[PDB]
Amino acid sequence: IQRTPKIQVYSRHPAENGKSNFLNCYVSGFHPSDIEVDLLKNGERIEKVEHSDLSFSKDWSFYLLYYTEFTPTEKDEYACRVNHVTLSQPKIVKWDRD
Amino acid sequence: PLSFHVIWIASFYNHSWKQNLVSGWLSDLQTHTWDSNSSTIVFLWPWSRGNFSNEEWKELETLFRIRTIRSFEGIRRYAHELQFEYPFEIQVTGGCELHSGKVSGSFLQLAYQGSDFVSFQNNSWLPYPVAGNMAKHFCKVLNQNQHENDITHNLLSDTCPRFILGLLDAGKAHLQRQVKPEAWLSHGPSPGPGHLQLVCHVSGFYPKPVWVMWMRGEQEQQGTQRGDILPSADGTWYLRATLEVAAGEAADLSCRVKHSSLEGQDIVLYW
Ligand SMILES: *[C@@H]1O[C@H](CO[C@@H]2O[C@@H](C)[C@@H](O)[C@@H](O)[C@@H]2O)[C@@H](O[C@@H]2O[C@H](CO)[C@@H](O)[C@H](O)[C@H]2NC(C)=O)[C@H](O)[C@H]1NC(C)=O
Repeated sequence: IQRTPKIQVYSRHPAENGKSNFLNCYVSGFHPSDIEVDLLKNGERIEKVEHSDLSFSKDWSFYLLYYTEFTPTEKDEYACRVNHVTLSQPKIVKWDRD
Repeated sequence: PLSFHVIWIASFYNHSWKQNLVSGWLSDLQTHTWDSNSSTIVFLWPWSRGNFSNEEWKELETLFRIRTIRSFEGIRRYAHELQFEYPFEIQVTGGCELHSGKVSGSFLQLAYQGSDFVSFQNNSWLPYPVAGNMAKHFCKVLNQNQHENDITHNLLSDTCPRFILGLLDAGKAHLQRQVKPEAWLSHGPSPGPGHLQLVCHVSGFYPKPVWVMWMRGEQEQQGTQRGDILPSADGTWYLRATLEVAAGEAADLSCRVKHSSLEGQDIVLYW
């Protein structure tokens, strides 16, 4: 089987412009395990983002957590871009506080 | 439900290319890694040793050294005959569990390309019905070495039950701790003209069991839909609970939260 990824973005604390916080990107339910994950600030990559060790669920599908420090601003755009063999092109998921 | 298990992930990208990774888990929480560069076990928490001595951990290290290479090297050479085709992945999980504070059973299951392939039960390797003839051949091969099967059976039968009681009591003060959530409200996506979506975020809680509901006074709103419980990098958990309402009828709504950390005082936010 091949399974396509599920992508969820969320912040650790409520947004308060100008205050440090943590942006997360949970990627789950995919197979095979070969995958590329990025977090973008204004559509450009973010260096030094960390992630959990690769693991799988009881139905054999894989999941990862990706996260990084960030300071949200009135006008800054944050997202999560994922590529996987199941996808005809890379998929982007924007973080919206509302 | 709580269990402990070891997993193994092996991938055969190319003829020139391959990766393998071994690690231990106590449900969601990682506790062990295998470090090939130096060929040793890595304890992620001070209580990852449980009630086991250096002597025994030493013997457990000899074992993983030998098995991960042998197993890895031998799936590559048996591939052509088993008709495994590039690229392909192999997955294994094994360990055991407790129901109400007593040991319940052990397991050891193996998967090919994301699907059940073979399992180890009552001292023997067994084929999975829908996998077909390639899974039979694989068991034929794996049962030849009776010696190595008795070793596999003594890990599942004896070493693993002793380990999990030792791990759990040693990790007492980390696993039984209590951490209070925070909460906040926001607009979600509009379901259509004249209507809104109310979202209520709960985050930072531990342990995992939580209760969250939209309310009108004492009356619970049964349109409340809660999402997945999602992980956060520090070990605590996150959840959203949503409600769709006609916009004329959004006044006097509140979100209420109950959790074991709060000691009776529920969190309550007003829209
Ligand atoms: C590691 O611990 C196990 C489990 O023992 C129980 O849980 C412990 C945390 C502690 O609370 C003990 O007092 C409990 O007995 C030990 O295995 C048990 O040994 C007792 C005798 O002391 C025996 O009656 C049980 O059957 C054993 N349970 C088994 C074998 O599953 C074990 O001896 C400890 N040390 C090591 C290295 O294994």
